Amino acid sequence: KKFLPFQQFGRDIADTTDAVRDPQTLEILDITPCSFGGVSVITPGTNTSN
Amino acid sequence: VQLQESGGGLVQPGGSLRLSCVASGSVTFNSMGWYRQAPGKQRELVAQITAGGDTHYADSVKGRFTISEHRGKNAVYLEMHSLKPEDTAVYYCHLQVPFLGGGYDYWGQGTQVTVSSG
Amino acid sequence: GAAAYYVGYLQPRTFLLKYNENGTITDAVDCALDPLSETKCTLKSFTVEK
Ligand SMILES: *[C@@H]1O[C@H](CO)[C@@H](O)[C@H](O)[C@H]1NC(C)=O
Ligand SMILES: *[C@@H]1O[C@H](CO)[C@@H](O)[C@H](O)[C@H]1NC(C)=O
Repeated sequence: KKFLPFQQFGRDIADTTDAVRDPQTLEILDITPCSFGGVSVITPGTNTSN
Repeated sequence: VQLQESGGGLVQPGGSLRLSCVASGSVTFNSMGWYRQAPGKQRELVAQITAGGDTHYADSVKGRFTISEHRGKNAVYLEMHSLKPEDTAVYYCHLQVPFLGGGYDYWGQGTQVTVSSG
Repeated sequence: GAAAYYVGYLQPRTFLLKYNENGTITDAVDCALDPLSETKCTLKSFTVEK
């Protein structure tokens, strides 16, 4: 992402800080949520096997 | 805020170093300049490169300090050679934003470089 | 006196700015200028349908 000299943050949907500029070294780094999901258990009948 | 400058350190006389003006974004300008200032002395213009490419050099720094500009990283560079104890100072770089016909440079931050055998 | 200047006074207002893909302002709409502009502001789009 190209940042103007006077810009600090970024927000695509206007409530999430998508990007940020490091105060020490003036470079621009983007930020992504780590990970998450659901766990599903595929199984046949417990009567059949385990 | 805009521009900040970092790099370099203390080196014994007879060495070399590289000073960098870390990029703070793509800005319009026409003259990237370098001074060094030491306590008890005024801010002396030591180096200056132009948008055209004119490398101004002061008489006490010719042949030892050189300027380059990297458009790929937008950053200015100063390669320093054959250091002397008179070079002990804090170094700052101005830009050439064209305010009101020209002015309001941005050397607000610089790097301390001390040249001594100890 | 060919060199000249023009003076205007700012007032509180509710603009609607259209940031382009590079973060540079390219257009704006005055919400309280004419009713069509109010519809543009409340629809959050630059072109309303019939
Ligand atoms: C359940 O188990 C019985 C015997 O243990 C087997 O005959 C039957 O087919 C099984 N049914 C299912 C749905 O697993
Ligand atoms: C936006 O920036 C890209 C490079 O990052 C450039 O190729 C493109 O032409 C720019 N768009 C406009 C409208 O200036």
